[PDB]
Amino acid sequence: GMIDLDFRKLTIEECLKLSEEEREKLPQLSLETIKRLDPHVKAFISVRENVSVEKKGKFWGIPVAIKDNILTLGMRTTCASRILENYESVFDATVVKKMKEAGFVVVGKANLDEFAMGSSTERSAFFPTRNPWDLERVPGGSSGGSAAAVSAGMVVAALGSDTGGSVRQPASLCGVVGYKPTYGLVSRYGLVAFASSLDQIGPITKTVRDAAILMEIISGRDENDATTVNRKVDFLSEIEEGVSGMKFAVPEEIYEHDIEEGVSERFEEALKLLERLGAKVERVKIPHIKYSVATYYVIAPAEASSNTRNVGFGEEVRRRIMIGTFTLSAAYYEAYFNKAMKVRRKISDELNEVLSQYDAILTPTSPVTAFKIGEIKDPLTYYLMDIFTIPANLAGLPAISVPFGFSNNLPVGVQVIGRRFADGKVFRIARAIEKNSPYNENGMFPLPEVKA
Amino acid sequence: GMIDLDFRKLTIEECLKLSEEEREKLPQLSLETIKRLDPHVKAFISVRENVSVEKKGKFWGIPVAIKDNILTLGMRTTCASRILENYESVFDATVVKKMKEAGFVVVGKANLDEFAMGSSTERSAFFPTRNPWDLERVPGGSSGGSAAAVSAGMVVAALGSDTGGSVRQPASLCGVVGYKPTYGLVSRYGLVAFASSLDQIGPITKTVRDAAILMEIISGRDENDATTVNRKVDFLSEIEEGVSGMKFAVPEEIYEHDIEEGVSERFEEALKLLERLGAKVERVKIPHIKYSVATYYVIAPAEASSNTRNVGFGEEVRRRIMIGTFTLSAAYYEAYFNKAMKVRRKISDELNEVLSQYDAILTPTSPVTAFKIGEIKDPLTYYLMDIFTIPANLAGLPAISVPFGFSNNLPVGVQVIGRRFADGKVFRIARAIEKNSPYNENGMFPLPEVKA
Repeated sequence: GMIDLDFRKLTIEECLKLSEEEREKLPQLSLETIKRLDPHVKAFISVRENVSVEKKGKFWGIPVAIKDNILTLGMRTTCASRILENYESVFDATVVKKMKEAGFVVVGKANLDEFAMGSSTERSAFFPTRNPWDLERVPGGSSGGSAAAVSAGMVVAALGSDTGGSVRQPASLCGVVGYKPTYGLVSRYGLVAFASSLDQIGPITKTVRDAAILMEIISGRDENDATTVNRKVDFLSEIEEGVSGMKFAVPEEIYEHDIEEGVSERFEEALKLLERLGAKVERVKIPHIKYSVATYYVIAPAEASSNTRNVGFGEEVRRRIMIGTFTLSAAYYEAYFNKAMKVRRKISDELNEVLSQYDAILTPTSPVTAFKIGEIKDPLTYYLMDIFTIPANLAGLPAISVPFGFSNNLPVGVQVIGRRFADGKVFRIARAIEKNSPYNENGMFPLPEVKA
Repeated sequence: GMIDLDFRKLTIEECLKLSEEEREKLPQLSLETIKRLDPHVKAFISVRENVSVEKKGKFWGIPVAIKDNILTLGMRTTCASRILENYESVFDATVVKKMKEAGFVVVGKANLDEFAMGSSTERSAFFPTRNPWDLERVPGGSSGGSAAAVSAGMVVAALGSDTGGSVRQPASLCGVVGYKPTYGLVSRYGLVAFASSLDQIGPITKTVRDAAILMEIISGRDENDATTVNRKVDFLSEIEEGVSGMKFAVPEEIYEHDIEEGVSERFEEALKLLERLGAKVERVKIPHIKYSVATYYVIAPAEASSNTRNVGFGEEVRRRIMIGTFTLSAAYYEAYFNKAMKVRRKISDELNEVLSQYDAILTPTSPVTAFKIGEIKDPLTYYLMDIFTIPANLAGLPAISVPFGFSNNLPVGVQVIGRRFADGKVFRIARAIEKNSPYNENGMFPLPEVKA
């Protein structure tokens, strides 16, 4: 329909059907929605100056948020760090150039864990972002600002970054779609990143098709990023064709961890839905998958490190211990990086073996729904939040999180993982889940209505 | 003989034969020797006020150094930290009470790595200690000040502390005897320590018998340290009885690392000497011994943690990474402490299996001779300096380092490791090596003569 009946609910595809008059109001209406909702959600670090809308590109006028570790003209890029509070790149990341050339309007920069080092957005130097479904709770992370902004309807879509789950996991916790493409499909030129072998930029959206559309836009060879491939992948063409006759694998490992009961229940229902649509679902055993998290935590940080009062006894001891731990960790990386890379190859091989016989691997995106801000102080617990998302980064595989109902009144995500360059199939499977979900209305997952 | 012919060369047993007049001069002569030599060696953090010599106790007048992580009346205990530069315990550690009751005179506090966290003494907050055999070089650590003071002859003997080699290794590098007793024989009450399951205080001496004598003094049950055992061990009685008919084990693992050639050569000669004295020497395979170092570095630190310019981007990034590494290490300890303890039990079991069939295990104390101050910056290299000493702490076993000639004009140490509470046998084996060494004169290893 041609009229914008509720800006918060708008998808990219609905925007395309708006009359020109209604469409040219979108960037301003986004700014107004941010002004109303962001004092509660705290998704944004900065917003743009409201300016004339260009009617250039197919996707002209459509407002989007960009995670603030992605460099942008016009607005500062803080990486949610105090030291970069006033930093201006005067330069657009390749993915931002692409978005803007397609017509999208970057209305703001979204909050993140400082330097993208976290899983809940609480480590932002500025403030925590709050989950639109429950403002006491985390939106996940590190792309929490981006997921919260989409969920709350402040923007139509967003970009985040994903090293070990940081697009998929916040999308899961906020009840929106989060996509991480095959390694090599999206330029990291303009991403302020500490792990070259693991990161992709990915879209966060209100629908599965909207994520495929952004993938069509941001993907492609970039001479400024030598990791980008020349292979063209079609994300959208087959998206409606369903999953009848497909075969899906579920890792036994999922069942060997005590996850949130409602998350388990939602996941089993998704599996049953897939069987009703004419697919088969089988448990598989992936021998080295249990080493994924430990392997990730050698490689990702190894990469990062290679890119008057009668007081003070406590501080000095803590300092010495902290400096000591740092030097010891350096030793560990030296002793164990090569072995971690061998284990990474092995995990990757085993996943490719599974994906030679099955169309995709299915897991819950997260073992839990959104936890409270200030709730998780246990280090081991915190670092296990990416348990199910990490393997796709290790193996360079396409993976999507798609909402599938609720647990404890909070959104649950289901993850589809495909073989390298099978992004189109991943999107096709995800779309079948969304279209047929008993928790969606007309193939669309509910979006929360934050009180102004 | 009754005359002190050269203070630097004096042993505890020689002191006992001095005339009263010559003996009462020792504490003052120690202070004078420190004044002359310590500007070059830098072994001491503090020295005592020269006072009247009491003639009480069998060992009256005999000057000794105490590592500055051991609490002492009269003098400050800095732990080689700036924050404790002016700290006074007003309290003697149990081992210091024992020493003083026996008559020994504590003339000074010896330098160490700050809070005993190191293997070369270079991490002293105050200054590095320098090897008396070559002042460009490290004395080892963390008890480097104590070993250097004995070697240089500033004192007759000293006490250090040993968590993963920190008595044995500096003794090895300085060409003196270093002893680490069976776990449970020596009180840690008054040791400023971060690892309860691994640490013993031990003596550093000019002769093997002098170390047995100090063990007789400092050992014993202490109600202030519940880890101290009631079992009495005789260190001295059998010390002269030799090794004829004994059987010794050499771990195959020694040969699977590229160690300093001269260290290997000295070690093989010690093995041959033992066979000439009527013992047999056999290589053994200890399956899990290769996991010792990794296991140690989970447990010891786990324990420690449980006890205007347009500038600044670099510092903030380093800070974030350092804080990040610290939290991740905490997660690691949480995930892996119990497993490390299982591997520790296994290593300990295997060592006990070896020590049921062999009288002792023999290794080089160190894979290298003393390196240059400022030379070792590689973390992995640095943390491998205790490769051969760590296992005795893991298994709670008695172990001694005894000098056996030189490599690259620097002292080499040979290590004897015994079964729990077989300290007397360890001393007996070590004494046979010293007595018969082709590098000793009259059963005594040369001591370096630092130029005033």
